[PDB]
Amino acid sequence: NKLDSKVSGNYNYLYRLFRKSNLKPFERDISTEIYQAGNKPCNGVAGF
Amino acid sequence: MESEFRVYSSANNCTFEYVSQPFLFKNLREFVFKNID
Ligand SMILES: *[C@@H]1O[C@H](CO)[C@@H](O)[C@H](O)[C@H]1NC(C)=O
Ligand SMILES: *[C@@H]1O[C@H](CO)[C@@H](O)[C@H](O)[C@H]1NC(C)=O
Repeated sequence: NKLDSKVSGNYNYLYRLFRKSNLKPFERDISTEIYQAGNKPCNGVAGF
Repeated sequence: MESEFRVYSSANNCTFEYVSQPFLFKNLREFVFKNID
């Protein structure tokens, strides 16, 4: 709490809220593609 | 020789670099690749 906290907040740290499938053990994904939950294609931009 | 040439164009967030002794009339060379855990 004395190193990884900022009053402004720390954005240098990120987590993956949504992924299509659960990761296999000891697997690391560094992809920054859009999670296409919807049938309609996000096509690199946010949407419904 | 043209070295790496057209094998790759760019490298992003490269996290690994193992360099060791090279892996490789006819010579049979057999390899088995497994990706487990
Ligand atoms: C690995 O990539 C494949 C590509 O089709 C994907 O379907 C799979 O979900 C990925 N691995 C896991 C288990 O996340
Ligand atoms: C990995 O490389 C991509 C290249 O587009 C970059 O956007 C991303 O911020 C880098 N960092 C990670 C670890 O995702």
